[PDB]
Amino acid sequence: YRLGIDAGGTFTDFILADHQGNVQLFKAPSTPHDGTLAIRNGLAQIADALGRTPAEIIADCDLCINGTTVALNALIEKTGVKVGLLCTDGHEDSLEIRLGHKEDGHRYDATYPPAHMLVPRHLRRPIGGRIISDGSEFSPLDEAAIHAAIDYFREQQVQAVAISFVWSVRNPSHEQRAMAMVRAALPDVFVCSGHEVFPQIREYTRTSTTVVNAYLSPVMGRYIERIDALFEELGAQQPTRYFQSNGGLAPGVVMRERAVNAINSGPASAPQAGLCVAQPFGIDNVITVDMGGTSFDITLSKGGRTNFSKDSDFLRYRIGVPMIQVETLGAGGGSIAHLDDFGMLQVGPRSAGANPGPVCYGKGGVEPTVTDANLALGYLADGALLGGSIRLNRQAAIDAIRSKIAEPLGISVERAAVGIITLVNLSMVSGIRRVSIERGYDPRDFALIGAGGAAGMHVMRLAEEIGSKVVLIPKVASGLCAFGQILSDIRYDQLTTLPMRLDDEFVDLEQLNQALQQLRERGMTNLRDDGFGGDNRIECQYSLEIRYLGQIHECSVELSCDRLDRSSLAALRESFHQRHKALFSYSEPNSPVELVNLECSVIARLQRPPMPELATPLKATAAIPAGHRPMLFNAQDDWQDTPVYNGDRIEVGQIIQGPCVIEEATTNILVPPGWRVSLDPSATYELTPGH
Amino acid sequence: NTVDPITLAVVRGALETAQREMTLTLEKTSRSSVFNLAHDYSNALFDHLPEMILQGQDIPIHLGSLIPAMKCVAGFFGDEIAEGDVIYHNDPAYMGSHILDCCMYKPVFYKGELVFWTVCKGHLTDIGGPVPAGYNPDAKEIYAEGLRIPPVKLWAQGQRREDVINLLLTNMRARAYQEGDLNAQYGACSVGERHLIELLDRYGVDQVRACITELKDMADRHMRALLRDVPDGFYSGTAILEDSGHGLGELSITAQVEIRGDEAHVLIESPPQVPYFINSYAGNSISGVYLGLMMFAQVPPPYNEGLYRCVSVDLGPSGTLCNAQEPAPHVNCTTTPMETLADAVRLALEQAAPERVTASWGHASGINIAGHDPRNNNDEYVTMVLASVISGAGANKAMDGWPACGPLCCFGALMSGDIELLEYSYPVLIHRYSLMTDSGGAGEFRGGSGTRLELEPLKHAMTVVGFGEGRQLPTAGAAGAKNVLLEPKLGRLIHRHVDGEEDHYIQNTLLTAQPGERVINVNPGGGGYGDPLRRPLATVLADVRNGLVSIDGARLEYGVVIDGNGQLDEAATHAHRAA
Ligand SMILES: [Zn+2]
Repeated sequence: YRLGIDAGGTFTDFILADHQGNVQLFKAPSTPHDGTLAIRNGLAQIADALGRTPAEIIADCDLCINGTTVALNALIEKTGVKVGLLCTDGHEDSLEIRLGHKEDGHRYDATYPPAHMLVPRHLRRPIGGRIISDGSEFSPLDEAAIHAAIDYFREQQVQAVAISFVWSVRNPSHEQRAMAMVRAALPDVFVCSGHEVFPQIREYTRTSTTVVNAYLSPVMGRYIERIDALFEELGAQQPTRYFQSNGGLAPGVVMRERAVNAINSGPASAPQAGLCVAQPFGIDNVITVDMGGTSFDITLSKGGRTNFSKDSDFLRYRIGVPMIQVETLGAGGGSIAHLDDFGMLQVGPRSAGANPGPVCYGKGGVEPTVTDANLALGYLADGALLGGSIRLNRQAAIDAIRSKIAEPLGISVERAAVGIITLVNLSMVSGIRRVSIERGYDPRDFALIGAGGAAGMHVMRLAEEIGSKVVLIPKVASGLCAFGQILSDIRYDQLTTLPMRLDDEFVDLEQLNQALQQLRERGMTNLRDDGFGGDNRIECQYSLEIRYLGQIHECSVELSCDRLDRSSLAALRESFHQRHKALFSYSEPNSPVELVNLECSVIARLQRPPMPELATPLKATAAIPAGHRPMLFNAQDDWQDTPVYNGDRIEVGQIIQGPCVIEEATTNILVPPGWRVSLDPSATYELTPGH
Repeated sequence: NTVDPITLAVVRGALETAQREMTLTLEKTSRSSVFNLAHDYSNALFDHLPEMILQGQDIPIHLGSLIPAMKCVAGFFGDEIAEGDVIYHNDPAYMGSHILDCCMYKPVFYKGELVFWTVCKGHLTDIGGPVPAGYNPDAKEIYAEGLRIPPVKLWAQGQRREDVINLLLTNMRARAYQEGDLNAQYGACSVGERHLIELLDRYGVDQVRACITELKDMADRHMRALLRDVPDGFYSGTAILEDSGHGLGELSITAQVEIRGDEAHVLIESPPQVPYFINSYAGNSISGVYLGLMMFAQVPPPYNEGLYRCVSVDLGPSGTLCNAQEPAPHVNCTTTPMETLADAVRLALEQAAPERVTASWGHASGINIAGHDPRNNNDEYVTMVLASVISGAGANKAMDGWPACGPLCCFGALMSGDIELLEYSYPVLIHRYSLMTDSGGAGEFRGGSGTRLELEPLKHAMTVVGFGEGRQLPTAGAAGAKNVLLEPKLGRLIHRHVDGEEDHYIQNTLLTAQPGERVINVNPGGGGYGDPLRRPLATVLADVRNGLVSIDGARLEYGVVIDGNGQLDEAATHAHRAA
């Protein structure tokens, strides 16, 4: 009864399941320029499982969940909507200011050419009105400028209008009159507004979000027209659903269309998937590390609110809309063994990929790769990673590691082979830190969950440096990006702002409670028009974001009971204090005065999904130790004959022997010495230091 | 030679991790992001003996100011420090920033040996001058500027030296801000110590310090290898400053660079020191010259002392603008003298390297330090860093120059305050923070345009600038940049609710503003590159229509004349291009 679409840009992941809970996986790579290939070229193959009509059988799916980030591609292709900007006089070009400088450190250069504009000052129309920090209209809305700018927008063939005014988050009448003027000019023109996209503080971020939403939203509009037509013409009973970066399925069939909450969502289900993999094991806080030869994607679920994020900056454009905070750092399996002309072995900056390939692939591969060092260590033998022409060459990797890394560095072939990999694993550790320490505390409490491709070659090593006790490997390699979107329920993030001091002054209980319950009503209306689960229990968890006086950046606070007063007000500050403490130092509290923003996310827990599960006859696991391979793990330095197991015939998990490699027809798992692993009925390998 | 390369990279990368950790501790708590001077800090790791092993140099105002910082701090306390102590100072004795930048020093002990120092700086709100800015134009008996702090312990073997911390708390207009920010400095220095101790535990001093000596050597050889590829000889640069000392004109910084293959020696030759806070001292001038070097070689990499092992500097005799001793008892400007100093040194280094000639930036020209009694019944004070954020990234062979760059004395890592961030935090109306027309460069590639900050007080506000170089702008570009007709900065006050127009040469007295009156200051933009008659025709047309260059501009700067017409008049285009 469920289909999931994960367009990953290399192949296309097609996830199909029914009451069996069987994770049935198809592939159908689509041209970067149109995605209708995935639907119509995948459904023909799902007819091939039972022998049922592909036009008929989509009707049996209660959910078609499509996660796609073509809006990200639109930001990339320099392709979009010619956007008009309605802005406040005197601050008309703040978008181009970008707060001074923020650019040295993430992408870098000598001659950084950042910030290709989305509004070119041809569409930077100021409006003379102005208000201030409390909602007082210092100067009224300049309707003349608006009318003239509308005529001008007609002149320049504008296609979408973004509006962002000063201080409208507490007095939005100016933006509202402007948006009314545009929509009431009766143009066939989609209009965005600051208070209706991201009504919070820091105007630059609000304006950037509004302009990007103006740039992309109607593209998603046309996409939903085409795809709703495809699925409703193919026989779907229910409204189609689309996977967001909030973890839920809003778009297309709701009262709110906004691409900014669809930008680079894709595999942001990764933590939702991690918990759907780990919960039968009783792991509360987990980190998924999904990777391929392309990059590394790291994320937590809970603890510090790594669950969500701050004002993110996508590629050069500042998008504020709440999203799950993940870290994508560098090139993974098919990355180059970079060795600069400065004496530094900085392996890992640039991906060789499959096109020149690793030296293993012979398609033009010169530089050694993580795949090349992996083979040099004896982790791959005949070829067990991807579904195509693999063409496994081996010694070229050993000699290339020698002459390109080992020979010039004054290190042996074996050392360079292990070291390339050491540095990659440490990069993964750093990525883990960006979300684990910077948002919380010691990862020792969490389980890693590897999945996909090259992750199995570095998770264990990475876990060994991270300190994870438990490593989880779904036996169905594509299971993570599948589960986390298929088990996606309805999720509405509703936010607002409320500058109010909690200390140095008596909190206005009625006002704080009013804002909180009004956000609750907003969530209630969101579900009212999306579809409220029938006598289905839903939850609103509150978040208040506060700071000490004079600081800029806040910290999040959880709120459990649905209304708040003094006997729980003081504890509120406690929630803050330790929180600030945990991020910065061991004793902060003197005046935790300022509160800034308020948020409630309503969750409608609607999923009733099937899951696969096993059963067991006996204790044998007799015929798995499939031969031996000369393998070097950095801890031996003698290349012991380390065993190789066939992961596809392993009987229900029996305790595994020490150091080994588990190869499946699909992927490859390392087990460094000291670890003990079994295959739990839930189609997950549990790896734990039982030795 | 017994340095394992894998473990070498591991050590350097672990250090990079700890540096980010500390920098973030300050970045989100220190208030030196949009309220204290923005990103006016750099945290750094120094050795058992006082040598810097890694600086994540994010802002270059702390480029050469830290190298001979540990010299006198660590050398005046020979043996008599212990685990748990911290030394604290800001004074320019033989080191140091402008005294509003103060910093904390913690040495790391390991089973009885001293292994390395952790240094945590940050720009503070006030230091205790008669002027709330700390930037005080009245430099009589130079002690007028503020509180100077020599090496004093503020922690000792794990405890607060409350006796003295309260001496330093007073003589400063902020109290709780100062207190919390020192708390954040201690926090950052503590995590900097914790990670590095974990490093010593995993490796042992015998490995960590071996790899560190190797990294110093790597920096040394890297800089020397670069120097091998520029011609030997004697080169010089000379650039001036005139809007100084009540606007009195003064002679230049003469930066002679003498390059013999692997090494370069730098002489400075500045005019005599002044009764103005723009005097410079040792660490200040050293950062200035190092910035002269870095502006054309490379911005990105990680930094340590090794880089400057082949760069010897000589500022000239004491008592001059570039090298003062006690005879000019104070300095708040690592901005005024240093800009001209850096220009001169870069001009020398580019005279040797025509390959990498770039155009000058705007210096930032533009401070406005403001605040007073708010609607909140307290003291609210800030530097309007916004007033001085953006000029333009000069202009290169292949760049128009970004008008989103910081200090303009400097690489550009500075970050402006956002409007709403400021109107809640401050009792003002930020009336305009817009971008200028015909304020940038003129060349085949023009510079970026700067800011127009127009500010209006809501109840009461004071305005402090004092900063120099706003009319005679030696921002001239790459030998062919024209600058035919351009606007510089004016410190302008419209007062009495009538069209006041008290135009101040940027060295402003302490001004004040009444509700409705407006203070305006603008940021002069960067230079130009080459001849502007060669700037692409469609590009010049777009630039004029973009609303950054006027037609009146275009006709005379670029030889691309527009009319109350559609495109450009085929013949009017070329008629004006005789020269
Ligand atoms: Zn400073």
